[PDB]
Amino acid sequence: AAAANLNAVRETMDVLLEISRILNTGLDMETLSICVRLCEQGINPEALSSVIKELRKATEALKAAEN
Amino acid sequence: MPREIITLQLGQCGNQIGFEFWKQLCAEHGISPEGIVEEFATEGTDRKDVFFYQADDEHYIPRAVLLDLEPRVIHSILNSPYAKLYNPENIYLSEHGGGAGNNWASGFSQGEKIHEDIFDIIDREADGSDSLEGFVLCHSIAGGTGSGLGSYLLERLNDRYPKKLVQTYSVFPNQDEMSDVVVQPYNSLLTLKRLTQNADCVVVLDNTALNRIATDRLHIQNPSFSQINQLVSTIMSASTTTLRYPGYMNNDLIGLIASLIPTPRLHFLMTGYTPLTTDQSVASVRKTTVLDVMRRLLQPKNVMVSTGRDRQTNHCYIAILNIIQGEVDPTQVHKSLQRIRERKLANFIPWGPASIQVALSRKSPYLPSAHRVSGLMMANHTSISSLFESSCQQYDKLRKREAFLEQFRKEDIFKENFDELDRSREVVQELIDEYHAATRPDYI
Amino acid sequence: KSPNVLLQNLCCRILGKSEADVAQQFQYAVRVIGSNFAPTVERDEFLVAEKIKKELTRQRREADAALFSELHRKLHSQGVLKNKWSILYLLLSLSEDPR
Repeated sequence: AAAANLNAVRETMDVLLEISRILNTGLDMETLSICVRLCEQGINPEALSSVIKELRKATEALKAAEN
Repeated sequence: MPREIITLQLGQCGNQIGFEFWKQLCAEHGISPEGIVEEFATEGTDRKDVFFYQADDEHYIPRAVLLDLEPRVIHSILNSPYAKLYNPENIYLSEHGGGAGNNWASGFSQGEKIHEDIFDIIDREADGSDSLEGFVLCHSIAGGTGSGLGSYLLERLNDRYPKKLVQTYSVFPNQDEMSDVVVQPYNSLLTLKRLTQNADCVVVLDNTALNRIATDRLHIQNPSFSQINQLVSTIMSASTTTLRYPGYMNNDLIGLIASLIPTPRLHFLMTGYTPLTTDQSVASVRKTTVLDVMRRLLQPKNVMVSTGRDRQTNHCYIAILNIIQGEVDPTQVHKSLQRIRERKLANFIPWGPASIQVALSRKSPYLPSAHRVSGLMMANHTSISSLFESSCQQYDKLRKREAFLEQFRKEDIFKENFDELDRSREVVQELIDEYHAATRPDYI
Repeated sequence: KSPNVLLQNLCCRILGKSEADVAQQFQYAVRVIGSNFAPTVERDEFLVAEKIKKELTRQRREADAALFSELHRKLHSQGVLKNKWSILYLLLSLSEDPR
């Protein structure tokens, strides 16, 4: 029972990773796993994605200012 | 005293075998399909208490529990004429008609998940039977419920009744025919393991042999699963003819098991019918001698077991029991034993007790016999070691090539690896080696 | 506390400086993050497939939507991820922002 649920969850995680790769979403594995747990527990994916994009753009801007 | 047997039907093939056996028992005991005893069987010599459980309606109801995870076989059993013959309370039908998916691991999971319902029906049948002797599990070795649920039912019957004989009418898969389930090899191995471990004795009913025997001996072109179930029902009625009609020898399942199984573990039995011919094959004024019957039964065209004709495994009968239905002269039986011994009509295992018994018993009066001498052969032969080796090799081929391994590994029995299938193939290989030893002088 | 931890981790990992270093950036992220306590998406699962197909077509892919369609069936085995409407929204937004 629990083993079957764990196998289903691991298959779901692998399928989500495959879907992200096919969509070229460019989301890391740790980031995807944290966002998956956050969305299951209850959080706005749009807000989380906006914050992640803001952090990525801040990193790119910091690299540009370094250059 | 009556000795009721709890007929547990698992899978489609098992449900067909159980329903056909119940119909044959009702016909031989003269119990109508409604269970109201047929008018001709009120004074019948059939030990209806012995074979069938007496319900509140006095219906000659065999203690049969039909437990299947697919609703098709359950509906067909409930739609048979004998629906009122058996007790409805002993039939547990899983509303999830998805079955075990031809996976023995999934079948065992289904049997354990319906263990409360199925074990409830088994215990109800045991309490409803005065001297319930054990359980007979009719299932298919290649199916999921038949193999897996068959293993689960055999284990459950052994655990609830460790002192009760666990007989299995396991439909062995076609080792020479490409099974439609690539995991059917693993399912067959698991059913064989169930027969060896959670079942006290396994009668391998190889569907390939059923088709071959029906086509060649009975001239039945392409025997269907329905045909195999009907043949199983006829063979069961022949074996229970002495059960309904009280004879002088082999009056119980334990006695037959003892006379046919010199090794407690090596109780896997191959099947044969004699004379093997269609009912339209009327033996023209042919007085079937007991020796002639022995020769015809020993003829491979009359054996109902798909034992690989493996020249490596020296097939020999560990024990040979000839169940004769009809008017058979006991002096002719003794002459048959002498003639069969002289002509070597039957080859016996070199490492098992020589058991050639000639017992005269009556058939069920409600069961009409077209042949004055009808013969059912239950022989422990090392050719079953050939069939077991074929099944084990198929199981190894499925496990090693991951054939239908998605279905096999989807169940908890094989969740970590194909451990259930591997242990099943190991048990089948051990049984095959022991059976070949039994035909060899070195088994003891 | 979990959303605050997630935002701080994203700032400290994705960005070279944490969001607490510049409280203006942190204040802006809090202002744009706190809008509603519920996801903003319709109950139509087909819109997720539509966004996957649109991402494939924009990415010069005409057969990649079948991957998401097949993944849906395998991911529905658990059938307990009922709050993933926003998850599909975020995935589509991520796939369309870089594409």
